[PDB]
Amino acid sequence: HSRYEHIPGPPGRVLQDVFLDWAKKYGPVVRVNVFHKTSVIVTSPESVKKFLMSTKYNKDSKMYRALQTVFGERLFGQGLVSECNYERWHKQRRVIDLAFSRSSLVSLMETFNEKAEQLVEILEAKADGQTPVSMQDMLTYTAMDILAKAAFGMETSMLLGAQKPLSQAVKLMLEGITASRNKRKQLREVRESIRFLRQVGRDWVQRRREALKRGEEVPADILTQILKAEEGAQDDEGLLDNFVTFFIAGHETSANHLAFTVMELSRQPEIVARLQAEVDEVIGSKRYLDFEDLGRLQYLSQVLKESLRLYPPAWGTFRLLEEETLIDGVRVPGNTPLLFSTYVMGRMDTYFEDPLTFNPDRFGPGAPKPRFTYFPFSLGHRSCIGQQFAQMEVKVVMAKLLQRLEFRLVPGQRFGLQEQATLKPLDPVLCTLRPR
Ligand code: HEM
Ligand SMILES: O=C(C1CCN(c2cncnc2-c2ccc(F)cc2)CC1)N1CC(F)C1
Repeated sequence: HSRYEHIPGPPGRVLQDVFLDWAKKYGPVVRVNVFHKTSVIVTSPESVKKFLMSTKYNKDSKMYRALQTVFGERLFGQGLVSECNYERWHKQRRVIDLAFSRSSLVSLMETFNEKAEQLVEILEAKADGQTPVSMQDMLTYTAMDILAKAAFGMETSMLLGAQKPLSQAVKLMLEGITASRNKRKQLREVRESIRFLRQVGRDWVQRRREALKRGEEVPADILTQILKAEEGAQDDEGLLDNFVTFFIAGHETSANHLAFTVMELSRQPEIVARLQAEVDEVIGSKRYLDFEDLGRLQYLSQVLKESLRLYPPAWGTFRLLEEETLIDGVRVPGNTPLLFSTYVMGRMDTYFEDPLTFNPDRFGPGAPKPRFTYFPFSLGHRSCIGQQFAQMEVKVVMAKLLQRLEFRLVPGQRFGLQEQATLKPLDPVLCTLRPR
């Protein structure tokens, strides 16, 4: 008699689609196997509210092992995403929060604008209606160049075709996370890629420390606060865990969200005409979007919320259930990982009418707000520290694309998903482009 046997469950697609099928068939508490562990997927809004909105429930560290270390190489270690002890998390969260204040983020608008403008100019030169362009690749290069400058004061210049070894290292590390949760050459390429990313942190931290000593210019950035959180530490391993955490987390989900949005909008010509009209009316001929302009792009804000409902790059989270608890009529044993999924809840007709329809008007003013059914940045104390940074950067990039260019998805390109650390388009989002 297995400890989970009594829980309801089974006797371009991802595992999350299988979980969706099972939540619909077996109800709000279902036993699954994920990251090699038995867990329970909990899909009632009452459960999302109870477990995400209380500091009583902490993240289940077992479900973060493949971010902490891959194939025996330390990756994110005990950085801000993967630290599951409340007190150790809270200390670093409150120091790093200062880099995400309103004043800190408004000062990044110049960087967001400059990299968005550079992308647009590169794309405008290819806008012949014939040359295929990977929007997944171009949006990833743009997100990387933004993050490296905004967070670290470094110029990666991926939009100029630079840092190819770094681009390969990130790709192989993301494949390593995926393989670890589900040979000789794979192990070697993944392990060397993780060590490369930590050595980039060593190199960049040494550059920052030399700049501070020589009395050169250093703007207050995320790296300032990562350093501050480690003041008086025994070694640099905590520093490098947060360096790699922010270097990867600060670009990959943003790129995924951009690529999903461009992909979906390629089959939504009326919505695109509305977004083009909105950018035309709000920013006009301006080459630079001001902070005050972002809040005026209200239809774009709704489109991006709807993109996250259907295509959340980070599908959810886990909490550790410490004691046996009744969850929606089901007895869940103590020491169980509870899986929460914004991907699954977003596709359930219980929670969203016509869930596969892309309808920005779900997020219109005076529309009833989703109540614990929608959480692409999670909820509660472990919600995304980067949520407003991401929302600002992606609005800037999308507004500049919409101002200047028309995109058509190359026929044959698919709308399917893949999972490698995060959810992202299976295909490269190959488009042809024309100037507006
Ligand atoms: C559209 C883009 C993004 C999405 C969808 C997203 C999503 C999420 C989600 C779902 C979580 C909770 C993860 C968990 O419970 O294990 C999270 C946490 C986090 N994200 Fe993001 N994120 C985005 C952008 C960013 C950016 C831009 C940064 C950094 C600049 C970032 C850094 C982090 C960190 C460090 C955490 C851990 C926060 C904590 O536990 O205190 N994210 N994000
Ligand atoms: O692994 C994950 C998530 C992966 C996405 N995370 C991010 C959050 N915000 C920005 N970026 C990321 C990022 C991107 C690339 C990456 F390799 C790791 C992290 C949050 C954690 N778990 C949640 C549990 F179910 C296990």
